[PDB]
Amino acid sequence: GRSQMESMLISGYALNCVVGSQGMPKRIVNAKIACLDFSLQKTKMKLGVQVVITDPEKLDQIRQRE
Amino acid sequence: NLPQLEMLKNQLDQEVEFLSTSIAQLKVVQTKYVEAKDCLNVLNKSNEGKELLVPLTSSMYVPGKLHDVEHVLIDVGTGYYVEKTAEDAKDFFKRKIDFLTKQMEKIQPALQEKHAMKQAVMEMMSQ
Amino acid sequence: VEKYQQLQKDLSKSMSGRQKLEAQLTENNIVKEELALLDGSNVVFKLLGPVLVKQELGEARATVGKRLDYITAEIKRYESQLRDLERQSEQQRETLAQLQQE
Amino acid sequence: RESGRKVQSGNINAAKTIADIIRTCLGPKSMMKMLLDPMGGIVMTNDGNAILREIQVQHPAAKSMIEISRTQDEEVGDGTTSVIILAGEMLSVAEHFLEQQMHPTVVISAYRKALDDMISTLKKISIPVDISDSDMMLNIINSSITTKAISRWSSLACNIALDAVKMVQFEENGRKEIDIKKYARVEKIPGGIIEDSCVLRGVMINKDVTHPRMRRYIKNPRIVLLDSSLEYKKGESQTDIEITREEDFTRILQMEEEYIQQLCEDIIQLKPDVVITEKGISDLAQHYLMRANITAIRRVRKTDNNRIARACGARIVSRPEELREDDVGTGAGLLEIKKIGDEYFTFITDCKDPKACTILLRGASKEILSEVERNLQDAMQVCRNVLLDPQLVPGGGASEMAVAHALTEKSKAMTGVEQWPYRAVAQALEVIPRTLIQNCGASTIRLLTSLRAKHTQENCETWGVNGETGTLVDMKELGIWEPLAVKLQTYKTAVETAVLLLRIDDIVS
Amino acid sequence: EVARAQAALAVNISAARGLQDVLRTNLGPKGTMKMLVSGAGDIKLTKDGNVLLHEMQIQHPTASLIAKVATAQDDITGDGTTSNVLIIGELLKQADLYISEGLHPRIITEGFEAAKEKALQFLEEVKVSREMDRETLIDVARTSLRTKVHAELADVLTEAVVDSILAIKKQDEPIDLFMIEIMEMKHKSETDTSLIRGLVLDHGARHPDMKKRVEDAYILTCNVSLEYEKTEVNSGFFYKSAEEREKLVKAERKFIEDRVKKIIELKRKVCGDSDKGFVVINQKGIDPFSLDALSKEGIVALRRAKRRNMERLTLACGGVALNSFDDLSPDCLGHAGLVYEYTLGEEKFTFIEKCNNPRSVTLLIKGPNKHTLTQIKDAVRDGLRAVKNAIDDGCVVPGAGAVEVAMAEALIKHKPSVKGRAQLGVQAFADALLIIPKVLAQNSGFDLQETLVKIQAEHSESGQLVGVDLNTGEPMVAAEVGVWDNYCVKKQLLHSCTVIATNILLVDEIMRAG
Repeated sequence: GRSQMESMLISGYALNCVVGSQGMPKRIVNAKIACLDFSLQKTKMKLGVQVVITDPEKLDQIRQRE
Repeated sequence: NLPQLEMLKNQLDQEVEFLSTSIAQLKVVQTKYVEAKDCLNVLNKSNEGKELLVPLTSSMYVPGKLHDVEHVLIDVGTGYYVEKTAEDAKDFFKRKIDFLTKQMEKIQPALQEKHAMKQAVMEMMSQ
Repeated sequence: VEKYQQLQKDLSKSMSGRQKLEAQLTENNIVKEELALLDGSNVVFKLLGPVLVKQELGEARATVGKRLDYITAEIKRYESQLRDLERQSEQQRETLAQLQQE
Repeated sequence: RESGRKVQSGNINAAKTIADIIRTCLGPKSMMKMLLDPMGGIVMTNDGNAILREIQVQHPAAKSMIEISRTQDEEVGDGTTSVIILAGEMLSVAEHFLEQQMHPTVVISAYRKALDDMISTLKKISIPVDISDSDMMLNIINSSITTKAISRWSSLACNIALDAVKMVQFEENGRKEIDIKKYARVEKIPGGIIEDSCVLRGVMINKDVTHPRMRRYIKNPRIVLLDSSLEYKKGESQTDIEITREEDFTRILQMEEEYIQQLCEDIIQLKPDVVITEKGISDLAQHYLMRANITAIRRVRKTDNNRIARACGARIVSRPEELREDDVGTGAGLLEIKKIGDEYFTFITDCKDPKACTILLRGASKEILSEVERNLQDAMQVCRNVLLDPQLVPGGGASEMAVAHALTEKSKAMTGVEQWPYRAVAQALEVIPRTLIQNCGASTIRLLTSLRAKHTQENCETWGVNGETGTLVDMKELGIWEPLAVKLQTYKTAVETAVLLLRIDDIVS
Repeated sequence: EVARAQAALAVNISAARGLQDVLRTNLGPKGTMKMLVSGAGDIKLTKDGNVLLHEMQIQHPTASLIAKVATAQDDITGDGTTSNVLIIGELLKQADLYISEGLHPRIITEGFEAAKEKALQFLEEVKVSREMDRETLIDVARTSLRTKVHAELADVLTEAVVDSILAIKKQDEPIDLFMIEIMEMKHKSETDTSLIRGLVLDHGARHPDMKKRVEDAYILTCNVSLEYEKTEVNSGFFYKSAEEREKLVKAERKFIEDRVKKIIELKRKVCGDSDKGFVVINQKGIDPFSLDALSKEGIVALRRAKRRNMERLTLACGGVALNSFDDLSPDCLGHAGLVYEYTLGEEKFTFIEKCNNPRSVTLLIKGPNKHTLTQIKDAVRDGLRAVKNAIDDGCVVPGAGAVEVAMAEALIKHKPSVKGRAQLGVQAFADALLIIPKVLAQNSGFDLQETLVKIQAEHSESGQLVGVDLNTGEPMVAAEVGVWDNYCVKKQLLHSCTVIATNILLVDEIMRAG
């Protein structure tokens, strides 16, 4: 990408990655890291918290707790 | 043609039956260990000393005054008599409950195999 | 003819109770477990033959080492009677059939 | 354990003995090889790929020869006959000399330097095309289907491919590949005429759909591609013992059915009337989509669903909770299962994916379609070669004798030892026009010299000999043309095995 | 192995030659029939171009290739196929010289093209629009018949040939699809051949005198039996278990008289009068008492009928095939204008003849039932194609290769190329034409030489199509002779001979594949 002379050693870690989005700061100076071997996704659960049925909001707010 | 089927239709019935009888008999003896666990429950529950009608001979029961509700048989070995605690019975029963459990289940596939197979022998006979 | 299944019967006969022993085999290893964990708490009788007898612990123990001799003895002997009868059964099958057909 | 000059000559003997009639096979004027069988089956074919498989291979180089022909046959499939032509030549012409003159490498090094010279010379004589003008392409595609020698049906296969290939034209690696063929998806339909065959947005799936697959006509409503993570959970969040028995049916289905509910209710939000279940498809899963009030579709190929990821143009998501139009089934979507002939055919239209139309092919029979079908498969290879390389280069001797003088002058300007490889390579070119003159029925060394005079002055710009008419010709005027790419590629491939077989001095076990 | 370049064609040229010699008379009444032992190991006689190929087990690839390609034309014509082998290798014998002189087989394959086209052009220019007169049909029929069999055998058979096609053109069918039914019949001599405008069943069932002479025939073709069985167990129901057999014993004999008296009803339903013989026709057997209960009422019931008849009978009578009997009107059971069960030898061959819209004309040949009677079973269906071709094309010319010369003349006389390159091919091309008419004469009689320089100068004199007298060996007007080349016939050999010669003329490497 760019040009060939522009090939450079970088001070840091090279990452082929998925850089985040959604209002992620695209740069954060001086940051501790969470390097996840994991995959967060969500833990599929219909009921973990707030079992109460009040609004149709709430029934899905039950499974919102994953 | 059908002569093969007619012999094949009649044969596959009995192995359903032979196996239908077997597993049906494998629940009862499995269930008595459940009940031998259960008979032990009311045993401890009443107390030592109660009159127990206990099987005596054909057409009789002998009443007897209970002692040591903790007394239980466990028959293992061939016929061998192992008298055990009220606790030891329940698990030894449950072993032989689980022991006949699989023994029940081994039959059903071979029970059902000779029916749908026989059922296939009914059609081409008539059809 | 008569000579066919005479042998296969006592074949099938000592076959199954032998296999009954295999259940009892586990039990005969478990009765070595059950009585050895009985210190004389519950009264140990041998059940050996129709007389049910006031027994002692070594009488309980030495018996089940001897009760395994059921699974030992009855199982083994039949593997003779299996083929002891089986071969003479197999032998007599083609002989008398070919005759009555011929 | 065989090696050395003998092999180095045997390599030629292996490689070269092939191309002999195979070069006569080149061009529409062609001399079919008769292949009798030890069985006695007789084969008249001008196509090496068939010829290659059927023949006893006398040498492992022939086994290697097959590879690069299969390579180009896999690479494009166009000019497969031509890849084994100049590979032997390089070897055939110089090899014995320059290894007697002692070197593998000086030729091996002179493979590349001759190579790019053509590529350099090509891009000059290869002149750009209008892909904006389908006919500026079509005429070559017409020149290509008359290379395939069906102008009857395949002239329509021209358009259908072309129109499709222009639509299946897209791709992005960040270097942005021009065409994408693995997007291009044809159909095979009895009934209708191939003139009525067309291309529509997205990937038409006839592949899993010859019958009902996703309802019939799902107009706006979505199809749901499932890469989840839908597997019905024996427990709630945990998997437990499988179901052998009634209790396992009761207890576990309690926990199972609510999870597919937890799943395919997240499906019902994206507005499918149909859900095609590639992953997580299981007795409960699709059973709940009819309970989710959406058609469910069972145990389907992801090849489609990836084609379908190019059809509605969506992605596919493994997200169990997040399942949407953008996640799966992008665009408004058009899911249409039409019976064309007797077979119900899902047409996924309203493509959200760049350009990207795929091919309706309906022939009155499968067979009447097939004649279109193969050349349309050929035209797409042709069209993309015009697309990958938008420089049309004149076919035959025009592109041939041109590079030779460069190479000679190159060799002469280099005036080393490698001159001889270029002198071999420049002369290695001349076979095909000679072969075309061999093929046409005229006297080549005349026409060769004549073609030299075409280069001595014109530089053989558009001037080769035209094997059909067997004359010095204006390939521009003739419209005889081809993309630089397949020209380059097939040639660039023909270089490679000559590099190989010259490198390889030891055949052992 | 490899037979390289010139060698590969040297194989091709040879394999054509010796077979062409066989067919120099396989053709014309002069044409000599050829027999086959090692083709099977059976005693086998045949005259025709392509069939003899297939009949033999032909190891040589050329012949092996040819049997397939001459088929497509032998599919159409059947004659000129016994001709076709000549021109092809002979053209090889032409061109191979030129490439032996040195030249490209390319330019000669090239060269043949424009010559083929002028021929195709000439084929138009030569083809004489002729009429559909049965006479005009006779001579086209018999010339193929004359080719394939004796002119006598051609003559005696020609009538029935040109007859059925009139009734199949009564259908306005441009070709011959039905009325193609041929019947070989037990006889001392193949001399006897009959034309049945309707059909012929071979059976009277098993019962004579059912009123088997039937003037008014309402045709029941019933693939179901009145014979299901007379015993306990049903026709398809078999039981080796005892209690299941006592079940079927009572109504098995009944379900017969079910279907029997359905007809007995159906008779009176159709007729009400024994006067009109009602024809029951069964693809399977029929019980004797079933026949008896039917025959006495005047019902003629036929059993063990043939599926093609069932097809034919359904179509020819406007008939019907039925899986039940019940009751139906006369017309619900299609009508044959005449039905007569005809005993020759033992077997009584039911003549069901002039069926209503007699869509299928059975052509019956009574003979020894040898391959001799099979030897005449071809020329007819062969000639059928020819008249069908003559039916196809109103344009038909003199035969005996009058076209060959007039082709070879004009096509060569002018240069269609005004080139060497094509004319070279053109030269070879129109030369292989004359092989047939000259060798026919040469086989008949006068040598290739005189007849040619006759017929050439004659055509040069004429422009009339003058062609060999195959019993003389010098030309006549084959329009007058009657030997007649259908443009449908004559055209396709130009296709084949060229198109086959194209790729086979171009081979160099040849090898065992696999």
